[PDB]
Amino acid sequence: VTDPEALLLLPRLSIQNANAISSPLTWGFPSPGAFTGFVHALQRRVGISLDIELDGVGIVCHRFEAQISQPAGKRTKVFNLTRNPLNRDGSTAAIVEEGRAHLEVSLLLGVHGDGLDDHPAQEIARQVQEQAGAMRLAGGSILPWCNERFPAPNAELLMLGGSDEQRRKNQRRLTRRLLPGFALVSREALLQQHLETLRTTLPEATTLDALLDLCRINFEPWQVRDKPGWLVPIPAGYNALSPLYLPGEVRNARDRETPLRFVENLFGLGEWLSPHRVAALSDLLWYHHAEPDKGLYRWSTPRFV
Amino acid sequence: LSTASVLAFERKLDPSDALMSAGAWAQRDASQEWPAVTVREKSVRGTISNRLKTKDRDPAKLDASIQSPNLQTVDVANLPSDADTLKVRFTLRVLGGAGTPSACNDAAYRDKLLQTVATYVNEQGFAELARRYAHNLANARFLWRNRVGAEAVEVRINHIRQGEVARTWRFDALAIGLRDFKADAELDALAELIASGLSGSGHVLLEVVAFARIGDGQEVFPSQELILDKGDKKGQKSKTLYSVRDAAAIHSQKIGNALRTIDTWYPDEDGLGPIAVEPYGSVTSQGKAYRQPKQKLDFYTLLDNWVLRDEAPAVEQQHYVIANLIRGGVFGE
Amino acid sequence: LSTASVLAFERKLDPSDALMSAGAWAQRDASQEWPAVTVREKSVRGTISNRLKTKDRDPAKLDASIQSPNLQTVDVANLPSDADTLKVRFTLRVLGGAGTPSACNDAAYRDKLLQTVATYVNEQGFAELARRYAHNLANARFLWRNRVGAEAVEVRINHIRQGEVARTWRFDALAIGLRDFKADAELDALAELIASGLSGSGHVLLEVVAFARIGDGQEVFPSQELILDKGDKKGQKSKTLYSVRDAAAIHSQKIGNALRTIDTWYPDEDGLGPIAVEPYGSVTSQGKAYRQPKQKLDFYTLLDNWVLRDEAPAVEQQHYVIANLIRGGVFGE
RNA sequence: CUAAGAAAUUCACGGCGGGCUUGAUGUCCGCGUCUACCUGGUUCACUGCCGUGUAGGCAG
DNA sequence: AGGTGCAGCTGCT
DNA sequence: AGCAGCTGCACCT
Repeated sequence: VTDPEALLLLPRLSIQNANAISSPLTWGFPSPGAFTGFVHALQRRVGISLDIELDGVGIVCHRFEAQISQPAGKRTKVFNLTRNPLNRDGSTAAIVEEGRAHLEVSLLLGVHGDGLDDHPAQEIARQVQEQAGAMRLAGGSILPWCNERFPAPNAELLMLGGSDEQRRKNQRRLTRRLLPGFALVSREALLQQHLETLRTTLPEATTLDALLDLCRINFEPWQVRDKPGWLVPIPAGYNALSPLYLPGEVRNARDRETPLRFVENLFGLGEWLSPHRVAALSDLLWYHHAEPDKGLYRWSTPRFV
Repeated sequence: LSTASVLAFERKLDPSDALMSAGAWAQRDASQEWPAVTVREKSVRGTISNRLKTKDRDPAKLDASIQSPNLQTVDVANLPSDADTLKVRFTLRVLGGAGTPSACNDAAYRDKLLQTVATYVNEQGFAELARRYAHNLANARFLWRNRVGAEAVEVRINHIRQGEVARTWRFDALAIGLRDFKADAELDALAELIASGLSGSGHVLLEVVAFARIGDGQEVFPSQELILDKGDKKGQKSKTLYSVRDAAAIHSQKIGNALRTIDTWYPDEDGLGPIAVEPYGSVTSQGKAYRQPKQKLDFYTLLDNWVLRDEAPAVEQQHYVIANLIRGGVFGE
Repeated sequence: LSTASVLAFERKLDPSDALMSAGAWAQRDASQEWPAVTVREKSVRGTISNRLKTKDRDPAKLDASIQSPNLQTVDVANLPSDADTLKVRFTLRVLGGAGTPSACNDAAYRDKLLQTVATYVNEQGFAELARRYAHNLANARFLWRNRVGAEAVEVRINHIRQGEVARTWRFDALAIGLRDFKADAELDALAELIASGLSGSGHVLLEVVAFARIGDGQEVFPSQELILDKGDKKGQKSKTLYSVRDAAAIHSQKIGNALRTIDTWYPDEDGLGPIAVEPYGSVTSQGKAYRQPKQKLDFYTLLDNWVLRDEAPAVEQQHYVIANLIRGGVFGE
């Protein structure tokens, strides 16, 4: 909804013990709402004090390593757990299953405020880096600096500054630092297109998002029906199960100063693509927006195609 | 005032997954290209060794059970046959702001908590807890079984302020025992550093590397995974070691549990050694919970007496509840 | 007073995987660059030699089975055609602190057990057990089938104190038999070193090298792995030998089982020879349990009569119980 | 302000027994690879002398 | 490697 | 003069 004046690049963020499940239907990469909440907490922590606002996230996922295993007689997978401490009677604990993972991801952050006006870009990038090197991203700790001495500093890049050809050249030289990983976008239009061409047989919507992201093996008219990209399920956001509630009227809230609601996950389709396949690097920024008259609390990435 | 219905303390002292590597002694200064210790598989054939029931002492049945072989596949990890030194490396960040909860439903309870921990820092610094954490980094307690029977353990801690090393500590981890808590000038300087990191006066980053001299080709002991059984199915591999990118590793929570083994104030004894800090302080190895709620020495009633009832406990119990604040947790009804 | 629910003992006498290399006899003092014995594959055409069911003893079916034989691929390990001596090398650390369990529930049970083993150490040292362990290192029992029919076996044992050798033993492993436990001055000095390691009064690390003179190109016998399935997607591979870094090797548990073959006090006989110390001391090669629980001479009843009811058995069975404690294991319900 | 906030898997083990993979074989006919070029771009940072000198210059 | 409730229970006053 | 907790038991597929 708002085109950023600049982009900051969190260069190579390594994360240990991040949450893998993140949804009652998916288990792979965590939800993009975690990254939107990351930059909102970053704006709350260091963004406000610099006359800077932050709006969206671009995520590329350089590497993944799930703590899973395959149980030797089956084609499915189980999660590796932790040994929680004993109960007060010293008997045992109750096993609740959580799914841990290790991540290598880079972040693309949009800026609208007085970016190069009040402060130079290098100091802003350095203290935003120093702030993000003290928190945790998706349930798991941001792993700090190791013998990776090279990938430390950021690149605060002004979007609309310079000539348009020079704009393409600096965004290409920034894409040169985003080569190994594959960026993630939302594909609600492709979802609705396949929903409409599937509805010629039957009007069902969740069966589409089932049939979109599996290996459909069609008989010989032995082939595999294939999508051109990497279509995955994602948690698309939240839809309320309840009307609004006042800060005091619900017991055991996180705070008695903020309204509460009961919600459900909306699920949609995302897509992993190579970062060279997009020409404008501000197309990948995941914005989260609230429609509080109803339950529609969304993360997406509009202005992408 | 009452307890807040939610209470959530983010942990401080975040460790990394400690990776293992191997090499020779007196090359440990050049130990940056040391190759990783990898996880192999092997086969074991055992016998019947467990306790039999009183109904199953029949000798013909015992022989008939022996004559069926018992075979397992086991993940193992060894040193190479020309290396005698295991190198275990992890990073530990100290954050600071140990008092603030991540979630509190009651505002006045969180303000009373904030001034309570503020008065606790004003009464004395973190130097007791910081000196005990620096002890647990000084002696190699995070080498869990790798320390046992080792010839010589040696710990190097690098405080890294910028992209390069700010300061270095060098310790003989076998002189510093696991039982008592001494005082040493380098150790007290590290204690000042980690106390200043805990006080919110900075964000301390540490790289801890431990060298244990075990022997040529001997067995090392990384963490084991938790695999729940596929019961009505085929037999599984009966041991699975933890590995990060084909390198044998210890879990992060294992290093964290080794770090906070500071509690020498549990009421049951004092010569059995320090234990890890947790509400109803319970060690899994003994299987028995010290600091029971029927006595008034567990964490919850001590916190309620200090905050809600304003009955300040003794200074070692304030150390204990402060360590449980640094440890983090999800408390509430 | 009853026994603990969980109770576990880590092993003392930790060996490594023994590696095989090959060379010529009387160059065995310069045997540091001897190349490893490698594992190769070969084809095997299997004949018909099983017992028939006698519902399949019809001659036409037998000749039809003989006309179409089956074939396998088989891992094999030989000496080179110019080398006649097999060198097998491993390291063994003696730790000490044998009575202390690594896990327990009852404090009273582990204190009774600790004072029981303390009384055992005070009655006699580890001299009998370390004498028998030093014998099993002196004769090269850890060469399981490679010792069989060897012309000359020689064992070099180096006590390694710092990174260099502290002391050296040289043994003719065919003079020291596999049957009885004699007395020798160098053997008693090695037994005193092993007993000092087992008593916690030192850190014992030994390097054991064994040279067997077998013949040029003869087959050696490394450890053997476990094969679950077999198909044509493989080479119909029906035998896999254990290997560490393209070296024929012996499992560490094989060397450990050959070390603790000390039990001469089992009630059935003594003219057979020693067996390995196990609870219900059993031989997989004989399919039989010596020390059946119907007799009162297995490990569990002897331990329960010693600790709970203070019925100390004979000193031979006390040696057997402490040998089972050094062996380690999981003893509980 | 992140389906947020929290967590010790673990002790012990003998995979070895034995084997014949064999017999027999024609690779072979045919073929256009051509046209045209500055190794110098300072490209040899050398050799000897006066001077105690490594300080400084000289001669070809 | 269970949550639940509730009956009964302890109690000392 | 009760209260609250607490432990223990049982259910159930």
